[PDB]
Amino acid sequence: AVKLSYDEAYDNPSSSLLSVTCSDGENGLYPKYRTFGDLPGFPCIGGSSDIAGYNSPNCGSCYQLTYSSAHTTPKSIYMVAIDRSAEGFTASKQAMDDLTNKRAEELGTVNVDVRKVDFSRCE
Ligand SMILES: [Cl-]
Ligand code: NA
Ligand SMILES: [Zn+2]
Ligand SMILES: [Zn+2]
Ligand SMILES: [Zn+2]
Repeated sequence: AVKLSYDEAYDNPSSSLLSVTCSDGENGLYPKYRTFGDLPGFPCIGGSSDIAGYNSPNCGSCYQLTYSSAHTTPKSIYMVAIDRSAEGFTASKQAMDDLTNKRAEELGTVNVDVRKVDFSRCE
């Protein structure tokens, strides 16, 4: 497993793709997507340590993140990675609340299973 955290920066649909690591360049997401809210499956977007820096080939990849709660059955979300995180993943608060049944703030950071999946799964 890997760590999943959240950051409410990813909940603002109006933020520019120029504000994250996966800005422009061959692998960047601007100008195809101008703002966060243009991303497929917004607000299920965020950062990953698989984004090594500018122009990473992992920019725009779709990750299935699965949380197995102590108190309920498994749930997955599908996150588009657009930004570097220094370790593991950092999603929107809405995405982490979706994953954990509204416990993002309470938990802060959870362990998840991760698989890179087809981009269609984030659509
Ligand atoms: Cl990973
Ligand atoms: Na709060
Ligand atoms: Zn990875
Ligand atoms: Zn570590
Ligand atoms: Zn495909």
